[PDB]
Amino acid sequence: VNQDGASNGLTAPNGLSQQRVIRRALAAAGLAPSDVDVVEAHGTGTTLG
Amino acid sequence: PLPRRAAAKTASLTERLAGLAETEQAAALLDLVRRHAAEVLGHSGAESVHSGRTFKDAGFDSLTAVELRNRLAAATGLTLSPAMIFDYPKPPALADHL
Amino acid sequence: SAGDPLLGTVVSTPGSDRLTAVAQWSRRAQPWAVDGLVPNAALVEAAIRLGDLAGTPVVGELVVDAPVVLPRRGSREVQLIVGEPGEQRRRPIEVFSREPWTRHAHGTLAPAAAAVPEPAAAGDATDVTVAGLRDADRYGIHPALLDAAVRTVVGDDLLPSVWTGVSLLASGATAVTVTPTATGLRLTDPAGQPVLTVESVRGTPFVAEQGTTDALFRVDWPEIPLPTAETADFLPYEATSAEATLSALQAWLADPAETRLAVVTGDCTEPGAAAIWGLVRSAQSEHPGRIVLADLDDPAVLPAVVASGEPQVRVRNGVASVPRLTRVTPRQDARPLDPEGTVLITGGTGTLGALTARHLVTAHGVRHLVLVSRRGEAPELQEELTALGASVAIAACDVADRAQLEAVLRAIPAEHPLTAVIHTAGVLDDGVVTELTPDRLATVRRPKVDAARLLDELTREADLAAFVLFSSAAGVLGNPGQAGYAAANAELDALARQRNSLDLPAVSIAWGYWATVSGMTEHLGDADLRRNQRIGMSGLPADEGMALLDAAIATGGTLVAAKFDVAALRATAKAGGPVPPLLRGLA
Amino acid sequence: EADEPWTRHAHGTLAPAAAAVPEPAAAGDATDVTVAGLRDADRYGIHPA
Amino acid sequence: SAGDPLLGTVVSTPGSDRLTAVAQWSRRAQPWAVDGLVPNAALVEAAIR
Repeated sequence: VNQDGASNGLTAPNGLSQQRVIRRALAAAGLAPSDVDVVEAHGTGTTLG
Repeated sequence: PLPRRAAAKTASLTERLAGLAETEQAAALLDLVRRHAAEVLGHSGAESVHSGRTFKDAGFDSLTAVELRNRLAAATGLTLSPAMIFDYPKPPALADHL
Repeated sequence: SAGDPLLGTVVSTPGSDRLTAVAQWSRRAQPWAVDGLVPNAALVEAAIRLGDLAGTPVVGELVVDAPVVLPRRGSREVQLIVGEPGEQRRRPIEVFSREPWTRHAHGTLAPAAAAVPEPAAAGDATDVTVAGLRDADRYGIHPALLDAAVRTVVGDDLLPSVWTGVSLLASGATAVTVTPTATGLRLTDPAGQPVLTVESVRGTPFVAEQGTTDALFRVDWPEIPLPTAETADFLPYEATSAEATLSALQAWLADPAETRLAVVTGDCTEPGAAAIWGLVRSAQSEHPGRIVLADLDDPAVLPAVVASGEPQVRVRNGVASVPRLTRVTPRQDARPLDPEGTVLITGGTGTLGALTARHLVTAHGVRHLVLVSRRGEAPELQEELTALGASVAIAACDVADRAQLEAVLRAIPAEHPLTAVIHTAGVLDDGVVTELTPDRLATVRRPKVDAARLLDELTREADLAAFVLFSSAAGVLGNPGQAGYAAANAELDALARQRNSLDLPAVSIAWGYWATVSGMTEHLGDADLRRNQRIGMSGLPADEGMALLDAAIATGGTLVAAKFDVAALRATAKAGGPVPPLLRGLA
Repeated sequence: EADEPWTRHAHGTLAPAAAAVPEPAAAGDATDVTVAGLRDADRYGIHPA
Repeated sequence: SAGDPLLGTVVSTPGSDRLTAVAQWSRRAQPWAVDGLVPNAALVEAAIR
């Protein structure tokens, strides 16, 4: 779990935060990106997100 | 029945364009955008908003962005994009672009 | 709530075109009403707003009798009334606000004119803006803008109270340009287009409105059912005089029997029966639920009256009535006090006498006063009244003494005839029923009742504009420890009633306890204050007291001028609290 | 309703509180009437239903 | 404040004793009233009110 913090706006997301949180979760699980084969994205449908 | 006509807060676009002489430098545009920004945020006056900072420091969002663009385009009569706030971070940049 | 804030709720009379706009105006709701003083521009704007709904936007004529002062706590009810369309489709317009209805403005309303003439400019156009002019959209013209714009011609000191030919062309203005005309003015938008036009506006100096006289109450006798009762817990006795009634009450208070006493007297309006009723009322105030007052033509209904539950009952022809205090609308058409006349004041050397003299001189312009009392020495008050333009003669006289009162009255010059006698003389000798004696009763009664009798009999042939008897509420509402004072006040009211029945002026005020700030309630105990707050009584300031005195002089008869907390007593009634029998009509 | 012409539905005269209320002879049996689901009857002197 | 549902608000005519009780009656506010129809008992109760 992490907070994006600074961005374009208050609710704007930053890809760097998602990268960092994904890496942190994978390191905690002690696995590799090739190990997983399916991921459920947020899929909000926003033209920005 | 139709309601009574709305009393204009200031002069119309034609009267301004008469006052916005091309001889006059980037000053009328500056003060009008300052007034628009002050009224957008509910500032006490156009003097409170300062051109030294950017709109991001003033606390502007896409909500205020599109409506300020509307209130500026209608005042000036010219069609505008919804995103000069990021293209032009400074009020002088807005004035020179306009 | 979608109605206009100054319009509130709009009601149309079925079968008629009359329109009533009811609004609640408070300083919280109307910040622009400085101190609560509503600018006349707000009234003009509200009239225009309602006339828009009536189809007549052009104010044909508006005259503001007086502005509106919003209360510090609570909101004033404001009603604007639109009458039927007359000639030229003009409709009568009236404004009221409230206490008795107070008219503030009136005039006529006209439809839109086909031609909008442009009068010549009689002055320099100036830009008018208002800082803090919020929600200007909710008004066609914001009142705080219109008043500022019109002050440029009428003047800040002058309240603009006259408006003619008011026409509106724009809405939601924030800044204006004012071009005055010969009579009216023109307000235009910063864009230059016309916004509002006034054919003519005229201002008047501000006049401080008098204190509202809504504390005047009269003793009314509503009918009540008489229960079908034959035997009841009562002790019958025929009370003949005040002294006999007090002696019987003392005997019963020494009697350990827990049996109620039914005081049977004559007609309560009789001065002796009035004193009896006052003494019994004071004893009941001391001992509630144990004594009953009866004024019965036929005493056979006496147990029924005892079964009625009301301590004070008058029965005639089998129908019973009870005393209550009911507010009376103050009168307008009062005979003016003659400046060339002379006003005699009894007990003028006291605080209340000096206050009454000062009020008369300041308001009614009484240039000649005769202030008489036991002491009759007041160089300070004499100088105060003379510096106000009043020729004052101060006398050491016993108002209840025939020779001295006659000498005082004859001391008045013939060229300044007597026109008003205010009987403020009164000696306060407080005492409970168990301790009072007839000697103390006479000592209390002589400076008030005998003095009033002497004054009215001596001034029977005099052309008197007013004859004031300074009674007190203790004789009507009842007051423990003031039985003699209560009897004196009740007999004073009875004397005023008899004098009025004798085709002569007589006004008696049974005032409640005054305000502590006035400095004339120092002898009131804490128990008195607690009982007053329990029954809803509140202090009376000097200004409102004298205003109520003037209103009662206008009205005449017997009135009770006392301030009561309305909502508190209504809630007490709703809570089943201790509403006094006299206040049962109130609550 | 809204701005329709006003329609009169009832008319009469209101009298002050009477002193004595005669009790007429009973012209029928005493009937006990209760309304199920009665709500907020206190705010009425008597519930309309 | 929501007063008596059959009363609503009360207006006193200045310079007169005439009174007018104005209210808004809706089936939601008066569920006991059948199918919009108002029994005359409600009218009597409002008159007493």
